[PDB]
Amino acid sequence: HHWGYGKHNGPEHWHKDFPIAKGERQSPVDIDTHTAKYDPSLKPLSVSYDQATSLRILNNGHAFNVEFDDSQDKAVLKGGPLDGTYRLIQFHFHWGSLDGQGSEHTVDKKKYAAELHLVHWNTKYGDFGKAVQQPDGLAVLGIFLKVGSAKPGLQKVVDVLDSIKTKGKSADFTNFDPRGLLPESLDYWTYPGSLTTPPLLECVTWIVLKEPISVSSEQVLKFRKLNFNGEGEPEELMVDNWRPAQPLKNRQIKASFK
Ligand SMILES: [Zn+2]
Repeated sequence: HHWGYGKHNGPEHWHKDFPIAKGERQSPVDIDTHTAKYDPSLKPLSVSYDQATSLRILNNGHAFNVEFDDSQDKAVLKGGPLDGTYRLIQFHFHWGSLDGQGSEHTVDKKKYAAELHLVHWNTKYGDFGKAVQQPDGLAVLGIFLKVGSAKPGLQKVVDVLDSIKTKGKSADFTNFDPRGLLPESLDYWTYPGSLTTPPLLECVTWIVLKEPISVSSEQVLKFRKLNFNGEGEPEELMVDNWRPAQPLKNRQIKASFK
């Protein structure tokens, strides 16, 4: 029926409704650190999030998205392997039922507790919907989360989850600064891939940061209290909303560092 992460509608079933699931540039992938090519021609990333305007947080049934005003160049990503300016539209996480799983990308087969995705679209395309139909339409920054010390800048997000517990619920979420979610270093790996949920379009330049951020056990616990279902429906905890690694096929992962 409709896709999700259960036994009956999980990733292994997606290809029946979205044949691109078995495409040549699907994500996530395992990053083999010893086969990644250092590319000295890659520039440092440029993250300009000082004018970011968050608007709302929403439970869409598969994750929770924090949405930003993208009507102007207020929070942009440029540099790195990118040509042009990419505007931040939303961020969301992928997480597990246990601390040993949850990320979508893996590093030398190592899984992290969760993975943050900052989604950006190429302004040359005018809007998000046009951007996803182009091979260079989106840029996603992926940040791994490990359990350890609490991340102060994540607490405002954690605290509002009770108010969007079920699918379709939303809450005003203004003045949130996404700079509190970045690691200290911007060293990254990059490869051409796709969205990791249906429609799985192959329109993403992935930028995966090498350095994970730490979150406390209590913070990740609060993620696991959300629901996949809508209000008044049988409760299904929102956990394990990650797609397993896909074949690299004809692709090369490049590193910005050595
Ligand atoms: Zn994602």
